[PDB]
Amino acid sequence: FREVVEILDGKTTIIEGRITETPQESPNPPNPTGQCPICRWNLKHKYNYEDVLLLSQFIRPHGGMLPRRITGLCQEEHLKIEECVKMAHRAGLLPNHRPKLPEGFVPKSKPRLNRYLTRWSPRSVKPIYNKGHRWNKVRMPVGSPLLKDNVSYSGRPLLLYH
Amino acid sequence: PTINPRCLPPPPTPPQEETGLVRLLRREIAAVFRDNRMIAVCQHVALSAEDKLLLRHQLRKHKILMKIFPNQVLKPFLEESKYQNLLPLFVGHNLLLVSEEPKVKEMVRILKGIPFLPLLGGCIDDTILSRQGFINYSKLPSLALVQGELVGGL
Amino acid sequence: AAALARLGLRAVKQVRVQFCPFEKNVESTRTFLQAVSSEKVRCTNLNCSVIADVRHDGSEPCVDVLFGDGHRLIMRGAHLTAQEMLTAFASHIQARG
Amino acid sequence: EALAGAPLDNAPKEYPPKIQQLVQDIASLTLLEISDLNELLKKTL
Amino acid sequence: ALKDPEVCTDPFRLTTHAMGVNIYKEGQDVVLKPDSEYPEWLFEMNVGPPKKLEELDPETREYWRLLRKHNIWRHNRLSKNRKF
Amino acid sequence: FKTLLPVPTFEDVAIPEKPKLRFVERVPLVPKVRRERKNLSDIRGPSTEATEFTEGRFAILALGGGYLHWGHFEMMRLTINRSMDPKNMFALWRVPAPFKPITRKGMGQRMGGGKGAIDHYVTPVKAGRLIVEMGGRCEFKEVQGFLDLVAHKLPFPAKAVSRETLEKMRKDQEERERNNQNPWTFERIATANMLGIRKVLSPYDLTHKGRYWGKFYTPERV
Amino acid sequence: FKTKGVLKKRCRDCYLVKRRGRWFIYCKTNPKHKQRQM
Amino acid sequence: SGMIRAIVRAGQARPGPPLGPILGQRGVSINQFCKEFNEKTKDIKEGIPLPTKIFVKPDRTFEIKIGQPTVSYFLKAAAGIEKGARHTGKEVAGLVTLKHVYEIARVKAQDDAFALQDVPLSSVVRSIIGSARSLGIRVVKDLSSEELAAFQKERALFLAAQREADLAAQAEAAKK
RNA sequence: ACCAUAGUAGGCCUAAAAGCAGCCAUCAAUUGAGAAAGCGUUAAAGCUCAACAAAUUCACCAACAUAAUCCCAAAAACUAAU
Ligand code: FES
Ligand SMILES: [K+]
Ligand SMILES: [K+]
Ligand SMILES: [Mg+2]
Ligand SMILES: [Mg+2]
Ligand SMILES: [Mg+2]
Ligand SMILES: [Mg+2]
Ligand SMILES: [Zn+2]
Repeated sequence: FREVVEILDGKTTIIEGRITETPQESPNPPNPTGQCPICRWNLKHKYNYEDVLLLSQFIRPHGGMLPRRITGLCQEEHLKIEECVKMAHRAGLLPNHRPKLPEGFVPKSKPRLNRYLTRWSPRSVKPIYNKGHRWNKVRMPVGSPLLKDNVSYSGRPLLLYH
Repeated sequence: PTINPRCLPPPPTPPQEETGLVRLLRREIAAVFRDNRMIAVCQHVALSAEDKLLLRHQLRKHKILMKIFPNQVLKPFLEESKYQNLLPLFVGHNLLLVSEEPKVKEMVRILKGIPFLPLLGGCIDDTILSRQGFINYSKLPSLALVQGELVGGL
Repeated sequence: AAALARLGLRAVKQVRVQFCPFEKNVESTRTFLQAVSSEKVRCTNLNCSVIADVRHDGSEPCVDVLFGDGHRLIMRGAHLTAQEMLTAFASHIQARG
Repeated sequence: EALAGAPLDNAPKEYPPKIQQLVQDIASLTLLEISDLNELLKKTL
Repeated sequence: ALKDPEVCTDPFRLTTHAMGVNIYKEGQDVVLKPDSEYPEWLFEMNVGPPKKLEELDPETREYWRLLRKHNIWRHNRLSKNRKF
Repeated sequence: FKTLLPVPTFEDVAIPEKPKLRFVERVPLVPKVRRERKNLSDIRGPSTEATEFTEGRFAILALGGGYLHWGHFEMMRLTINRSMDPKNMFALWRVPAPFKPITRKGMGQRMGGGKGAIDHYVTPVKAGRLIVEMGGRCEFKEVQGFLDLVAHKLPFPAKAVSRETLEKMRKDQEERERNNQNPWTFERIATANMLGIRKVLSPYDLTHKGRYWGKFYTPERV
Repeated sequence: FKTKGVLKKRCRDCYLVKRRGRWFIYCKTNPKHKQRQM
Repeated sequence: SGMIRAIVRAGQARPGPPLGPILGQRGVSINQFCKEFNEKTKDIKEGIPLPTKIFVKPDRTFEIKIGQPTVSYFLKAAAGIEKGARHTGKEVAGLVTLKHVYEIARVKAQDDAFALQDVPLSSVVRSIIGSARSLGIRVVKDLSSEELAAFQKERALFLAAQREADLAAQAEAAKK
């Protein structure tokens, strides 16, 4: 990992990059012939928004997500990982991956409302004033359709719209 | 399918066929590296069209020509050739100077007339030089003068 | 290069580029040199001298700039990328002008 | 084959070995052969 | 009001002298030299129609020079539906 | 540096005289004085006439069924004529002039009395029938641009198709039918009269194989 | 703005952006190109 | 402040169009051009087109550099025709030998466009031939007086047919 | 991203038609760039896109307003289901 240091020393600005030692991949994966990292460790269709230990390796220190080129994930899995990270942040997990702003933490606001499996964003959904009868019912989405391929031990399909 | 084909190892690599245009550049690079004694590399810089044409005319006065080759057909060629040590100079944008009966006294003067046209290096008579080596080679006398002074020292 | 032209390079006094073309971590410095030496950037102040210093065993790819206010921006670009170097150069222009 | 490493002027200390062996070969000749060597060089150059 | 100067109409002089070449008032018509003295490369150019795509050779820049020109023609026609 | 791919060459295509679309009359020369029943079987089901190319290489494929009258013919003719090059493009009608009369009884009158008077004329079109066929010495990309505008304004849903594209969507309607992993298909259940389903299905559903319902054609049903 | 059904770029400087659950065509050179999906 | 591409007859700068509205728009009077350009060339006949480059300076001053005449006038004079063919390819306007094209090459080889690039002699002659492709004049390997004479008579008959046809065409348009 | 130079206001046409009413041809310098794909000008000028080089995650297509007394079971994405 490389970091940029900018120093001001008497009307002289010096900018230099320093290399920090980076943790490497574990030595023995169960499926050495895999292509993308997710299916190389037999993690295909076996992770969810709860798996913080997996989603904390494809995100930036300030909550952003690394590009697909660097990680090497396939497009199908990259979107699923992207969806899970968005759901993880809204669920309240990953508390150390928020940016630091000393001026803004002091003015507290209304207490946070606990939530999980939020498909959309809190500021972009409008109340369902006219719900409707059973033959034309506006169903509140829960979870994402990208995670409907996960393994179901119970065997019943996941109820995405309820 | 039981396993998605994306996760499976890739199929055998199809053999790409080199077309006529690629093969045309291969022999031109071979030709320009064979019959020419001086090969000077340079960092190509986006200049004015009038100024770029003016540079061509000025280099024409001393029989010096310049050509541009893409790295797609030049880096693989130089890697297999005896000039593999010029590869670090052919990573980014580049410009190639070609001359017969090498003489860099009139070439460096043009280069120093424009302060933003770097002279990276090059190979002169199968000998790789840096910019300082080019400068020392420029101040060096000709074959007749040096050999004429050789008998004086012996 | 297009970014620098829009931002008014007229407030820059002198720019020099010292790099070793035979090294491996000088690709970023080469790209920075070509962007600041483009024709569009040149046609903003006909007094600014761009110097392309070339060495072999210097082993320190560096860029030094002097602004009109009188500040000395020197960044040794060996691990920095071309975008990082140009963006820092662009940022200082607006603040110092 | 391969070309040379292009030594710089920062630490220029290694001269070509071909020159060194030529110096030894020249120095390994008598003064009579010096005149022969000089006359041939003068005739050619 | 502005027109080109009157040109020669004598077939004998036109076939032996190029009137348009001499543009100086003080100059004179340049007499035709024998065709043997003329360089042989001026009797080798394609006087007739330009070479097609097949008359060229893949191992020659002329084929790629013409194929490059054709690509621009193909791209120009496909761009007729620009809304910008 | 990129790859100089070869360009298609169109030198064997001959442009016929009057390449623009022929004018179509509002009413046939000899009017039909006898009013006939409004057959609706002329829309239902797949088309059997004009399902293959004859001269051109591009055409408008009719996915659904519907009626074309003189208004739609004007829209198709005017749009194509002012948008193509007469030197390089030639177009051909694939449907006849409006011939089937349509009856409209007077405004605001009690039911009864009899069939009204003939109002206008229409052209029945089934599913899978080419409407306008165009050919020339140009590629399909530019022809597709101004054909989707015409196809969008047709009553039935339609697409702009070529010789290669039409075969690809017909060669994929068979691969999707050969590799179906569902043991039960509409063809098997309907023909064999399983579950006594013939009481619900129509006699035409034996031939339609469940892909046609009224005038609507769903291509994704196997 | 102009509430429309399908969004199309009238000039090459129009850039799509999804805000508040809808796609907006925002233009810098020509403000008249601003469109809003309904 | 800019560059102006203008074709002016040798020493015939008129105080009007197309020189007036163009050169005067930048802020340069025509009387200045009536002395500079007219005295710039005095051994060149008037009526021969001359493409000139005018560099207008921010202080409203100007600089003039004169180049070789256009290819169109050279080949029309070489073929002895007063104008180019109306329909290139369908008809041949003039016939010239390879000497006319080759001799023109040396005249245009000193033009600032070609001389700066130091193009070979083969470069210029191909451009003239390429220009003749659109000019309507066909290059001929070699011809004599009578072969050229036969073309002149045939061209005159076709020209006369078109000359009178145009007169009828204008009358038809006006009356209708 | 980056980047734009030759014959040449091509012929004809028009009051003026300079790649850019129309007609006709569509050759040609340069390793590289269409007698022009779009914008613009009275006409020019100018901007942009194809071609140089540089460089290489992926990118066909899929957007559609509202009714009148008060919304309308409550609620729920996995402990094993022919
Ligand atoms: S390639 Fe197998 S899951 Fe990504
Ligand atoms: K429709
Ligand atoms: K025109
Ligand atoms: Mg060409
Ligand atoms: Mg481009
Ligand atoms: Mg409304
Ligand atoms: Mg209730
Ligand atoms: Zn816009």
